[PDB]
Amino acid sequence: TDYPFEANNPYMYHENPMEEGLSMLKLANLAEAALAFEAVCQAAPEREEAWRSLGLTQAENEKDGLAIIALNHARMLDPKDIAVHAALAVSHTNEHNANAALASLRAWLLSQPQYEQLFFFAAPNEYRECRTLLHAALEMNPNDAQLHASLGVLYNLSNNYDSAAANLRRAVELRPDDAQLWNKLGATLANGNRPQEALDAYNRALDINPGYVRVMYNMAVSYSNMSQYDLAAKQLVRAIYMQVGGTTPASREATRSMWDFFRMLLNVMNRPDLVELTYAQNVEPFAKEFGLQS
Amino acid sequence: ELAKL
Repeated sequence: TDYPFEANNPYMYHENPMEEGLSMLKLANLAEAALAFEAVCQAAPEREEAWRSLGLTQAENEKDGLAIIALNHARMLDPKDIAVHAALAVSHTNEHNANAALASLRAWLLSQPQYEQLFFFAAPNEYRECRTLLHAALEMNPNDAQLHASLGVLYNLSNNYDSAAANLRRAVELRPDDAQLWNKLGATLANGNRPQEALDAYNRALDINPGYVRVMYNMAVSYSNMSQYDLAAKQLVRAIYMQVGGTTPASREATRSMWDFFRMLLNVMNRPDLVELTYAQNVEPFAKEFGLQS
Repeated sequence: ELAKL
């Protein structure tokens, strides 16, 4: 009752929405896969992996709010699920909840048998501790790609983007097919004012996962920072289209906020005619207008 | 604007 389950869910009827959810993560994609996991969580609230998959899917679908709600259930149900802790650190970092982000990185580390034995204004000591534990882990294991991913998240939180991107760069050399890691390197680069480099990263991330809505929004953000509004427009049509798939009564607000960002770009680029048509909420005419479809 | 990890 703390998670705003989607009312219009055909997956509630199904027999095996979890296996289906897991198929859709690769083959239909995130919005639909999330619905499937939503159905499993309603039915068997105690399935940690139902909550976990939902949370990671939601974050990938540009909804850290719901991700967090979801991952906190998984974290209560299995506190040694390191994937939930890593994801918690990412969503909180994105939502600027510093204390939680740092507690999720700590937990992520110390929940591993491998590493369990082990100034930043908002949380100087929480950060001191994290940086120390994580750097100690890195001399135990210099080539743990996920250790580098975590230093990357740590250093994002403290706006040390140079050091973050370095670690995330070592991370993608170890795991060059990890879309998650490419996005992280991408966001690090965008946020550190290296937007052309960011797009390179984001483009690797989309080649691995063409339904990765967070990456499409990120790309739009960077193209907008560089005032290339046509390119930005194109990525937000893809974003809006992909993030819905189905039909969505929290969710309205994610969709509308994205429509609003795109609409504002249409205003900025002098297309009053296209600005008005956003209110209708139909993406396809924009897909055609921005070279995406016939 | 701010990018999301």
